[PDB]
Amino acid sequence: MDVKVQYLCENTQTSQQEIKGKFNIVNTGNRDYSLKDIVLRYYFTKEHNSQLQFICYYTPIGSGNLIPSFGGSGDEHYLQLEFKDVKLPAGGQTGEIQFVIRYADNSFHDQSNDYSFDPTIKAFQDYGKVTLYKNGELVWGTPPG
Repeated sequence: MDVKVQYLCENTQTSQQEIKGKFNIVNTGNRDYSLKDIVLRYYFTKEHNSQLQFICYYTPIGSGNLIPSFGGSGDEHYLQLEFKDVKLPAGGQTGEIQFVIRYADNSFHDQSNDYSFDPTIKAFQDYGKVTLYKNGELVWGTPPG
């Protein structure tokens, strides 16, 4: 599969109450796909026992089409995004998917520990520290060690 993810960092503050940024999924090949087959991961370390919340402020694909969860043990720890059946035509792109992560109890989080955190990227760039998997196979990026 030829698909990549672009990343944009919105909240660049090291210590804060929310991780915030944007993903853009792009189809770089000649075949049509569906987002239902794509799993996306953004890696960060969970330092508090509080329940985590994912919030999508806005997306063109529509936010009802996101299937968010959390997983791993830090930092293999991550936010995972899955998707309902949303077409990604060959050569096409989702456009922005805003993501916010907070602790339910509004605790602070240190981003300097997060594998996928890169405040130098202030506009969408191909970004390899956020991963895409298709049916369990890693097709884009590199996971943490």
